Amino acid sequence: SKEYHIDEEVGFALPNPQENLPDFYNDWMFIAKHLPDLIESGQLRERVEKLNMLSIDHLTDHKSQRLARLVLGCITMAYVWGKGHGDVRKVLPRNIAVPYCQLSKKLELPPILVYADCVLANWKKKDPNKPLTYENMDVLFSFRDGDCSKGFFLVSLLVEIAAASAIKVIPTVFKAMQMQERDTLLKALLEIASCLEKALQVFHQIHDHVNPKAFFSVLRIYLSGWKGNPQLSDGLVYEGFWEDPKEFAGGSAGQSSVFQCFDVLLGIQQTAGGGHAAQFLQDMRRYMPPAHRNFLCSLESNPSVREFVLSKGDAGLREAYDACVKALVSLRSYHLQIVTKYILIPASQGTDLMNFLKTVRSTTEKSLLK
Ligand code: HEM
Repeated sequence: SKEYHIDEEVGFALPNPQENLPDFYNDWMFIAKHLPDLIESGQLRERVEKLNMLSIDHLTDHKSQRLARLVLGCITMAYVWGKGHGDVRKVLPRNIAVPYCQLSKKLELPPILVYADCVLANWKKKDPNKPLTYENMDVLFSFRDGDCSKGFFLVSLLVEIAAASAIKVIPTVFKAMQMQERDTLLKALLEIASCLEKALQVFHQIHDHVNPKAFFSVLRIYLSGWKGNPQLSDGLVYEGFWEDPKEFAGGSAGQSSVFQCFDVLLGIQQTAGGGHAAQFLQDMRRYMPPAHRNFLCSLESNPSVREFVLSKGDAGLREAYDACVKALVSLRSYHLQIVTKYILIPASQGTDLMNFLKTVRSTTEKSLLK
């Protein structure tokens, strides 16, 4: 692990993310930092339009570029949707479009706000000597006041941090299988299940910080996109970069690499009963960071953990492997409960979504050995 950008402490999340772009981009930053004020007043769309075109050239390191994708990204979402009641912009101004697209090309993500932007790179610690807890963290950018962006973004991040405890054990799994050290392998699988159980309890926290009405009626809007959206049927026009409107999905609440990570480790094959499900999971990889998709691919290139357990007849190991599979099923199940609370109940003012989630979970539980 090194080419793949996975931190021992925070995993798929960006470690110690940059808070400030070069001053050359002060204009970008000003708008992104005032989205709450500037959206509520309707001054956002105007100011995005009075903006000069700045080169991406002074954004030299990875973090600077990731922060740009984040600021230019929020600005874009706020610009397209405005206050959220019909007045949509179908064309993004060149001066913000071309940099956003050029930066996206370099960083290999679609030009639309993505989970790697608004959750993984979107945090700082208040006090750096205190730990990584909600009471000691904060986000870099929010959209509108009372949008519960802090809660959703941070509680999501803290799950990613929790999951780092299980991801760090992955090399140990493979080393044990290579040097045929069966007890080290057994503790390893056992620690992964456990870390995933802590991961689950962390996910309980979402209720303490995210209000269902606020989420659905406010924040979900700036997270929403333009693939199959009746509001932007033909996509979005990135002025000056493509002449034709292009479609990209707004999927930030479903773009984490953590479930597919342990899909891949345990050799859970997500097509065994899945006409559409596999395509959808594979589309989600395209909205993950390139290193993170490279990682998942690299993982499948390792010798199968599952094949190894099934080829020993060791009851302790099967029991341990199942513990991990059970843990992934508990995450995906709790997750469903969250979608029911934060999407289904509020949408009562969809079911083809639920079955997709349900399909993905069942093949997972079906991948058990006992
Ligand atoms: C309010 C909180 C959440 C909501 C409303 C939510 C909603 C959704 C939705 C609607 C999808 C599938 C379709 C789409 O992309 O729009 C999805 C899938 C997914 N969500 Fe969430 N999610 C939430 C929290 C989380 C958290 C904290 C994580 C992980 C840190 C997560 C991980 C995933 C993953 C990995 C998928 C892909 C399906 C899979 O691999 O099983 N979600 N979620």
